[PDB]
Amino acid sequence: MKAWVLKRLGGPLELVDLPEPEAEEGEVVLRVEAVGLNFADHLMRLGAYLTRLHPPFIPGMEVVGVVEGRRYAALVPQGGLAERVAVPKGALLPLPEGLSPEEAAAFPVSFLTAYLALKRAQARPGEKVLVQAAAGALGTAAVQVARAMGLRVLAAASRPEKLALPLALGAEEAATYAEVPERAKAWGGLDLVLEVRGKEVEESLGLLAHGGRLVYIAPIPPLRLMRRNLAVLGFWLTPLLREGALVEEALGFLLPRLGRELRPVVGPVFPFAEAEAAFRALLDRGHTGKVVVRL
Repeated sequence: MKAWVLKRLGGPLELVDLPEPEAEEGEVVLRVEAVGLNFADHLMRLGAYLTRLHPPFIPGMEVVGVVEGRRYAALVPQGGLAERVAVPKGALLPLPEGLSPEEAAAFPVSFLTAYLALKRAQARPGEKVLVQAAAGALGTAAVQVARAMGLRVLAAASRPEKLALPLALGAEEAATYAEVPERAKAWGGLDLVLEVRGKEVEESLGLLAHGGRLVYIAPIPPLRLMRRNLAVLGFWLTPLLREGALVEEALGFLLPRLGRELRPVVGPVFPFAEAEAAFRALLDRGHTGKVVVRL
């Protein structure tokens, strides 16, 4: 089969022929239709991610494909950018009839991240939440999920031209980063902040109201947190996938809404042949939505 392999960290990808995947006991081989790319994939190629994969390896962790006539979505540790991938039956995610392969590929990581992040910060109906990079994959997903949870959303992005989408998705207000401080004050401070910028985190903390919580998805002075009983929660999706209880709960909330009130935003779609281009699109702040590779 054809597949993209990264032989060296920081190196280029290579289109190669590889042996067909062999499904071990409990696994199925799904023929890939689409692959959703994540910034995490970019960091893994540089060896700068929480998980350190040793080359050579096939990039791609968010896959959508067919198994015996039925389409499923799945999170794999690697092997995405290939014609076929072996996947544990238990990781298979059933999709609603009619969901396109592209929209399905933009769902797993973003929506699970948004929901589990808010769920962990104990977001309650009516609470005020700031969503950054609100026109991106995670952002658009965050706005929709927060809305479904009954939260009041303040979306922020870098350029005015990126604000229409988040506003359309349900945000109460959308603002450029420069104006967030004044909006937070106008809102009486925020209850939650989904931090993806990571730079001046101390500034994000200043936007929080008493009891506020920042989810970290430039050190933090432990004293600014006391005055207002603030909390900073570090977040990393991968380890959470191993917790059946959490997952089941999240899927019990997300799945019945997939294709209905929750509609993953597909961004640039690249053909299999343009894998390198798709990876660069992950770096183009200008793109909106999820970067997807279609086979």
